[PDB]
Amino acid sequence: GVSENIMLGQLAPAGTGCFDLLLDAEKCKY
Amino acid sequence: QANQKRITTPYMTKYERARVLGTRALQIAMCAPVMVELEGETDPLLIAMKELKARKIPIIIRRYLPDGSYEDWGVDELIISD
Amino acid sequence: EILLHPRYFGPNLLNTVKQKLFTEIGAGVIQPGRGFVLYPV
Amino acid sequence: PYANQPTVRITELTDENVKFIIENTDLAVANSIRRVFIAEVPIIAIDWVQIDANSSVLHDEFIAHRLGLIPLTSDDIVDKLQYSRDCTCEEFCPECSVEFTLDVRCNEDQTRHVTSRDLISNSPRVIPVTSRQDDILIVKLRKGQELRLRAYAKKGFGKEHAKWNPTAGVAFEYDPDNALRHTVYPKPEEWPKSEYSELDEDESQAPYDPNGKPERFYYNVESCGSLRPETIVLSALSGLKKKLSDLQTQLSHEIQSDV
Amino acid sequence: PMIYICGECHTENEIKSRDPIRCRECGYRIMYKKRTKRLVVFDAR
Amino acid sequence: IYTDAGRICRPLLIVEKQKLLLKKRHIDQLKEREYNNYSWQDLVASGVVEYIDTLEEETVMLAMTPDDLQEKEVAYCSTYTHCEIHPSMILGVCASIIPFPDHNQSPRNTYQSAMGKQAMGVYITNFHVRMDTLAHVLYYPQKPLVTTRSMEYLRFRELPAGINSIVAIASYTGYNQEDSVIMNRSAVDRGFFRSVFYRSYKEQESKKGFDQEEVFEKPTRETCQGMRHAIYDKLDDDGLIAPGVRVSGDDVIIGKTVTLPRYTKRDCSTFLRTSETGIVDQVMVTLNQEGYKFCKIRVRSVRIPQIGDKFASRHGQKGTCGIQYRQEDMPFTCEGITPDIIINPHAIPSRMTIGHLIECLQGKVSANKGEIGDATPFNDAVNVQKISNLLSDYGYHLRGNEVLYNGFTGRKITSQIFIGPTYYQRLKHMVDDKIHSFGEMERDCQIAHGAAQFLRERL
Amino acid sequence: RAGVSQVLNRLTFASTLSHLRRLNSPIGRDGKLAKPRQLHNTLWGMVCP
Amino acid sequence: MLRSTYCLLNGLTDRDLCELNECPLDPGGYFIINGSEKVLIAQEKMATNTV
Amino acid sequence: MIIPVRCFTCGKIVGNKWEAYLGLLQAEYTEGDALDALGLKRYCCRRMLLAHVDLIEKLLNYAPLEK
Amino acid sequence: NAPPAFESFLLFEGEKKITINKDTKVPNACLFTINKEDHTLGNIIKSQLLKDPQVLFAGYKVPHPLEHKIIIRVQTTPDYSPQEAFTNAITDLISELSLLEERFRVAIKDKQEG
Amino acid sequence: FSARTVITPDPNLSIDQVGVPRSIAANMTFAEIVTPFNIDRLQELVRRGNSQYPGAKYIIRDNGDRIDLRFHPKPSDLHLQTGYKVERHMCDGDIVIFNRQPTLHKMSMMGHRVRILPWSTFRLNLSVTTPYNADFDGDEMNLHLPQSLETRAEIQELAMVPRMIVTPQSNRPVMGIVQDTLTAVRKFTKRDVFLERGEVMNLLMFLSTWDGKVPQPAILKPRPLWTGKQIFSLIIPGHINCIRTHSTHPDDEDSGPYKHISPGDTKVVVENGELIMGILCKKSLGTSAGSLVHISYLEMGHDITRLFYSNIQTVINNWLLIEGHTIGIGDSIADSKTYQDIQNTIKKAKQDVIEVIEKAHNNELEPTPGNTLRQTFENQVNRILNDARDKTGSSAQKSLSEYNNFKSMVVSGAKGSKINISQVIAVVGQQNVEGKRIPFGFKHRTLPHFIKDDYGPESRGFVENSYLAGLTPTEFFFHAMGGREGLIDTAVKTAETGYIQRRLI
Ligand SMILES: [Zn+2]
Ligand SMILES: [Zn+2]
Repeated sequence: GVSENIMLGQLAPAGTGCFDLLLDAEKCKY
Repeated sequence: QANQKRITTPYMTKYERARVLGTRALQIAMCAPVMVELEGETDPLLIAMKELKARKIPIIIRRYLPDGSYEDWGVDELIISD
Repeated sequence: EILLHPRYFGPNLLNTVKQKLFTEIGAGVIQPGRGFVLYPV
Repeated sequence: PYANQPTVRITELTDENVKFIIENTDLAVANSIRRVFIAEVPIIAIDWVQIDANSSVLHDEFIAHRLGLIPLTSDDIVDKLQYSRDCTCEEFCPECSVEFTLDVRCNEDQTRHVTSRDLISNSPRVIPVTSRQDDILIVKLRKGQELRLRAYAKKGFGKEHAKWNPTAGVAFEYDPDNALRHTVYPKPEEWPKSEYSELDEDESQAPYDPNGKPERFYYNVESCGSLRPETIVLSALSGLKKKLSDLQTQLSHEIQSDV
Repeated sequence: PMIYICGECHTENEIKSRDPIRCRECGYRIMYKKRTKRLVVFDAR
Repeated sequence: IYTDAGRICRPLLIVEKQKLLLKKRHIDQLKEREYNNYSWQDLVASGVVEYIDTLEEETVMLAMTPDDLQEKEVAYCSTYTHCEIHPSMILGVCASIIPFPDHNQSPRNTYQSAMGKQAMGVYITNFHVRMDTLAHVLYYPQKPLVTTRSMEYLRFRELPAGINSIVAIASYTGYNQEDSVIMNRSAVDRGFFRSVFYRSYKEQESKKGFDQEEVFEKPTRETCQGMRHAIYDKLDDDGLIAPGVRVSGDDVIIGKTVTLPRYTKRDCSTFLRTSETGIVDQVMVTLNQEGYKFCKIRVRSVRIPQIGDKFASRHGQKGTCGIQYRQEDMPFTCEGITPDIIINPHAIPSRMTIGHLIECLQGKVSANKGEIGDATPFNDAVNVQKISNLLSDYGYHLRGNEVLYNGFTGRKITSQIFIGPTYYQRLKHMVDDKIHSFGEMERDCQIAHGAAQFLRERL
Repeated sequence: RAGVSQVLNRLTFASTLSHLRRLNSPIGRDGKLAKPRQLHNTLWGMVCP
Repeated sequence: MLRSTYCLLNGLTDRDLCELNECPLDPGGYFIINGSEKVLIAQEKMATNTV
Repeated sequence: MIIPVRCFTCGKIVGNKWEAYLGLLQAEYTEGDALDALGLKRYCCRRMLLAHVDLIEKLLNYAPLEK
Repeated sequence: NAPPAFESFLLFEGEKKITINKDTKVPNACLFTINKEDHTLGNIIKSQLLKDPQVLFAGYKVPHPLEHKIIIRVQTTPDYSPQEAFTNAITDLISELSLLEERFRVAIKDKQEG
Repeated sequence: FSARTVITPDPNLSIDQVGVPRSIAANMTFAEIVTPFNIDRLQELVRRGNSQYPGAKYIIRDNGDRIDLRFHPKPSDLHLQTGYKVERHMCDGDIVIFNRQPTLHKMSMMGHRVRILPWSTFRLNLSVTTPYNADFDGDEMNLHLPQSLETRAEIQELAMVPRMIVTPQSNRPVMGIVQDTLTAVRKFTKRDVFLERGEVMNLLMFLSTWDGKVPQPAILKPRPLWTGKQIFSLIIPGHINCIRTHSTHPDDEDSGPYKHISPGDTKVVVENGELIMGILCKKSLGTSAGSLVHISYLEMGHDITRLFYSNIQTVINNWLLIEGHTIGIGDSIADSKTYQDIQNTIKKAKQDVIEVIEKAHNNELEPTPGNTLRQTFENQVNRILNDARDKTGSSAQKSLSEYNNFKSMVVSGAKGSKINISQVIAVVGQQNVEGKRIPFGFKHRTLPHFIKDDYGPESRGFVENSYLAGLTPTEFFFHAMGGREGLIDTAVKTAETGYIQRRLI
């Protein structure tokens, strides 16, 4: 829920918040 | 999920482009190693866009499906259009 | 759960997450709003 | 590839205005000349005021605003004064300023008109234009009301503030019979003929001249009095020539380093 | 001390701290703070 | 029969047998009204005028003018009982200052009636003794060159609110697009629409208990706890500034301690309400109803018109300034007249404020003839053709158009610009009152943007 | 009943004159039954249109 | 109410008003309460007694 | 309050013409002839006098604060 | 916020009056940036340059009317410099104005003494 | 960090710029992380401090302590090292969200780039007025400064004005060309517009994308003259292909001879990025679907279409400095014979209404099925008077010369419509309340000036005069009655602005 995360000050699952980013430790070698 | 049976679209969304550039810019600002020869560039957000177009950004996007499954897409694996 | 500063995100990244853990490897989730990456170990 | 060779006829000359004609010049030069008449001919005007007493119905900066607009005779010494920005003194000195003084009190039972005649200055060259006709009303004082102040006049030009504009109108015209068709009249027969028109009574325009260019420019330069109207022009020509020769010096120094 | 001017008979009178405000010679109660002696410069613009 | 209070009524001329009872002798007697004793009361007493209320009007036949009483080829009404005095008396105060209001779309007359209330002027003549909290007075108000006869009774001549300005209706450099306006900077340097703003501060001594009181005095760091980086050395020993002191934000104008129940006093001194540099104009001291010492300080600041400032014309054409050009850069006529204001023509056609165009024309005739023009509505003696014919006699194009030359290059402009003197108003709203430095509908839009990190950064 | 006895507006002289001649409508019981905002025919010569 | 028949400004002339520092053009028709000028806006109502 | 020193449009001094203008009207000139006699030909200067309101005369009725 | 009026025509510390940039788009072209000048000097220098047949392009603009500078763009034929064209046009204007000045002085005397 | 002030126009800003007061820019700060890439720049801003606007308000250390640079701290704490955050003042090129209430769609909040300007208002380019529903009669707008690289990058990539050019609401561009530039565009693109060498070179100074090559003029001899279409083709980007009709394009012309080679130049053709023919107007540069602005976005994208908007404005506003535009009393006046035709139309129309009344009064009028006799009568009278309004209005539009400045703004579509011309010149027409003719507010009559049972046009609010002729007193009051209804309706619908949006969301 969008409002529910907003009431807690968390990232809304809308738009730019609908996914997660992980560091690729393998691409960091170069 | 594995590299096969990826059902999400191979294009990077605009929302992923926005957050990848935003996140990589802050990393470059925090002295993260830069994956391209910067030709005197200094703005970390223009370096991130330079790294994006080179497909050099060391980030993976975890896309969540509405069943709770997820796909991990390397940023270089997605078709980047801007 | 180790936090690693972006300055370490070079080739020695995985070695550093060990060397730091041995002073104080999962998927490193990037925290939104911060450079630090969180590794469970 | 070279300079125009213009000519002047002066058709009217008074202490108030010159009418003159320039022929065989560009419109660009003709327009930049009238621009200098308005904005870049220096005159002297009051710029600094200190009020020691004011009991009038006008607030201090209402009076100070009116003082700045009073035209001061500038002809001889404005070329002699430095700009205060160039002068070596702290604050003001005779090199850069003309001191003025005013002291009036109304003690009679009848309204006293304070005027530019009551402004008095440290040097006789530089006085209100009307003090050499009625004087400019500064303020009216009731019995017991009082005004005394010290002021300095300074060199400047209308590009800084309109109080340093010497002109009181600059009439400018070209091609009075619209042979160039730089304007197009929806009904040419409804338009009054110029002062400078050469047409007969019935023809409303010159026939279109495809080869014509602007080449005869009519001026009426009216002075506000700080300068004689013909020295406004000569100061403008000298000033515009100085502006161009200042460029050529700084332009040369760059080319002296580009190579 | 402080000099104030009566708003009615226009006379000056001297007044002091904590002193109530009454005009001598006419009793009127409104006073005005004269005018300062410190210099201020105006641009005549 | 109603003798009740609160009935609205109006005076009307009595008509009998298709003739007014008002005869030439009544006008003759009323002409000598300064020394003959005759007055309006004698017009009522003679039975020549009558008051009629809103439901006695259910029973009258009103002639709109004595023209209606004349014999006519087909007779509409032969039984008129009353006649209008002048039809323009249907307007009120703020609508009576509109010239040619019968030539305007009615919503724009309504907007002027609200905008007139916001036009600076001289609000009252004794403004020097008034310590009003906020007041605005114009340096150089003018009466309108083009005026309505009702404006006499409004005393608009005596306390005018605006200036007659030379207005070009031109698309110049584009800074007047939409409703913006270009103003001549050189006119502004000469005091065009210059005004001063007066702000008055009250402060009061108090006695709150057996051993706590507020008194005017000059605070000092060696005794007062509440002291700040504010500046106290402008105060005199009475704890007040004197008039003629130059003041700025966080200057203390009234020093007032309260004795506290290193330190021994709290500070409750009053500051200049905004950072706007002003000058103290008057300081009056008195006693209040309770006999405690009471102060009012008035501060003045001069407000030169800026690009943000709002102006209007009496025809509902409000607009901010957009830029100011010096006289050298303004467009100019052959005679060297630059306009004071350039408004955009795009303000005109959909608003249909044609009264604004007629005012500029009548004002040009008026400034040349040297005679203030009668713009009373419903006047069959003033028509646009007649104004044009009069303008032609002064050697101007009969429709008010003029050949302008570009100030930047001196070339003629291909179109001939409409120029005339128009009565403009400076409105209370100024950008220096407003420059300052995210609700439900803003979050809703940031969700539709998907700017989820923004939407949480802004909250 | 509220909003009577307003501070006199001193912005400009015409403002003062119009404030001294202003009328207010009943917003309550009768107003919600009426059509009070329309310019009624009977305002002619009584109230400014 | 200022300039009502019970006001001290009633019947005064332009000279007298200026002596009192009053504006001759000020219309009156308002009150002064605690130093604030107050206007009674007229209140429209339905007429009584008529059916 | 008081007659402007310059004309706003063109800068022509009009601040010395107001008393002469009132004198000419006392001499039963029309406003037009009085403006012509004063040498105010451009309509931008004519309106500087024709529309002036000399409110300073009303401000001078009030006695000063300080005698 | 309000700029001082001298900010329109006085160069602040370290400003150059002129700066010349070669236009990379096209051969034999330059941009001249003139600080603290307006249409008064822009329009005459352009118009004089348009009299030089070895000048292919001349134009000027004030980039923004609230800031006080000009850009003049000049393109010349090969083997003629746009800097040379700029200098030559200024020498022509100084010639024209010194001629016009002398002829106005003469016409004053002939009007005053007759 | 946010700010609010009045907005004013600035036609020399790009559509993606906002002009920001220097005092506001000094009050707003952005925390920039110190790095070896920027430490020299950030140290200068610290040395300038809060004293000179290109400076900084705080240094925030790794400890989280902030060295406040307002109150002049000791030079030994002006040291910077990597990982400190300097709260520099807002500078040229910062990204801000810019907003106007009420927020009604996502184009009410767009990304703009800061340009610091003298004076105290916010400056926006005039194309961006239309999304915001803004103008410059007093409007204020809010500036929101994003505070982090992440949310800075969000706005850059998702919300900037050029990305907003086309709305998913209706698959159309939200920004057109507007006002002076649109009236100038139409005039500039007539066949008649020939430009001399000096004029062309001036206009090319403003074209920011121009490649530096002057096109060969459409006429070489006897005199080199370029056409307006020939310079506008240099503005059109890429190789766009488009066909449109100008607003005055006649209906028959596509079917008779001269389907191509349009006589009035009323058929727009763009090929290979070159305007071949046709007068441009709102139909080609406005917000409607398939406009040349729309196709530019589809073919070339946002970044190039941003430049297209900017180049149209800057060069054509500088051409209007030569041609000019105005409106005056002359445009509102018809010829004597036009007035005689308008008057003779009204004279008959009134007599026709009298004949309807004479049948109704004599009971010679038979009702239409499904309508009452009163509805039958009122329908017939409204037909007569609305026909007269339209017959007089077309007669006025026929009178207008090609020079007429009302027609120039209507035919461009920039402002006004044919009914505004008609009401100014010919007839204001029938005044209505609640969709009906003016009610009998007095007993059996509309005003005391009329006799009872007067159903004629004058009695019931037909304004037979134009705004130039001015209204009679009864017409003035009945026109105030009709105008009050429109004021009430505006007050009602401005109470509902976000109501359904708020409930749906
Ligand atoms: Zn006393
Ligand atoms: Zn003038």
